[PDB]
Amino acid sequence: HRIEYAITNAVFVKADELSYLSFRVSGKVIEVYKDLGDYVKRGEALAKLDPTYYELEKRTLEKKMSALLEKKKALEIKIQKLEKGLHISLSAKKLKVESLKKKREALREKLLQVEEKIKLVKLDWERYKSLFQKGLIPRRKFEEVDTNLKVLLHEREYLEKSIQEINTEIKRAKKGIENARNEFKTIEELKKELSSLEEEIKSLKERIKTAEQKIKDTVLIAPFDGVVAKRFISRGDVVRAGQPAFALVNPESFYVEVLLEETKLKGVKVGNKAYVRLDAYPDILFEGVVEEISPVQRIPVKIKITKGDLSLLRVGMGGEVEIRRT
Ligand SMILES: [Mg+2]
Repeated sequence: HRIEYAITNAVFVKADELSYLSFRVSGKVIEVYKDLGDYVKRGEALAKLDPTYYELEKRTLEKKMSALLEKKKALEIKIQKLEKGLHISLSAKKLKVESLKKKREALREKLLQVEEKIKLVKLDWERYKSLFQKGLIPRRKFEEVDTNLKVLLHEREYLEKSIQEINTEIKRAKKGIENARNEFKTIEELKKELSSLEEEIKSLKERIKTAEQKIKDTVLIAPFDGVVAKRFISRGDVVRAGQPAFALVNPESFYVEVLLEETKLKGVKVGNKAYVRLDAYPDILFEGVVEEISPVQRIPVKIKITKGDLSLLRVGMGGEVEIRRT
């Protein structure tokens, strides 16, 4: 027909790089949104699994979650009720030490004044004694001093027994303070449990987060723009994680493969123009160059596409092809 053009009807649309899609979890397919031949946009849902199980699993965890928030606050009350069972309780024993210590400092000063007087009257006593021995004073004057000294002396150790008695009671109130140091130590023992509870919560929020992933993974969405080259699954099939559900072809992957009789290969060569008419698309002329030639006896020639709507091609399409001789 034309010696400028090798013409052939042995043409196959093929795909170099396709990708297999899978669910990241296992389950029962319940819906198929896309089929063999569909063009799909990155993000589209292709198919969906029954999620009830993964949703139960999540909510089984949300039960146990609120059952650990009904303990966290249960003994956040308990530990803040023992924390005020010692604050108003210690501030009271503190004032009855700051009240005994002032009541004591009142005595220790009246005791000092009395000890002042006793110092003087002791001297008078010594003197008046010596003067009575020598006949230089009446006895009336010396015993007068003597019984004054007796008064001061037993109004003294009245003050000082009234001191060692207000000092043992103080020491007792001060031991009672040490008991509350064992109180807060048992509170901190109760507190080594609160942080081990919100540590069981920290890891539960994580198990939840992971369950919500499994639930989200029940919808198979498309990782890139492409056309569905194969569909391996049907409604009601049980699939496994990572098991192929579709094959997706990157439209840039498409090429035409031509099986050329060796005879009509005369002037054909890598780089040469080529022209493809697929039966599926009468009103479109795909266009390309000869990418490579492999070493009734036909030779496979690979054609790279350079003009025409790639999103329209399907693996397996036939038609007619003209290659330019040189
Ligand atoms: Mg034809």
